[PDB]
Amino acid sequence: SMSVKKPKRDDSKDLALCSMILTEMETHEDAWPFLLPVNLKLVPGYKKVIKKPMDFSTIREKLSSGQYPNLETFALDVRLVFDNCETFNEDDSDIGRAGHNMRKYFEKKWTDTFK
Repeated sequence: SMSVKKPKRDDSKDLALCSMILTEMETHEDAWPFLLPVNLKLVPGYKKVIKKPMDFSTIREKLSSGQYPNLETFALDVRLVFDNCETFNEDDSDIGRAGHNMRKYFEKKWTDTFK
């Protein structure tokens, strides 16, 4: 509360560390469904159904331009990518499996880097 604070966690490396995680997600062999925004002119149903599209290139631009206020807003966009994937793609599909695999890969890096 006012004039009452928990000890200050060092957040000075968070930007660099989120960048490194995102590089690792970008370079994973199963990243291909997520590298670029879904083409809303060419994929029937996507625009109406997926209210907030998100992809790795869009996260990269937001990160690079100071549009993430803190490491949690960064994780929310990464998770949005996988939540969108599950919304639109059957589990038993190449893209569906890619999304599950990448979400697991992300969550481990996240825990190991920050928790």
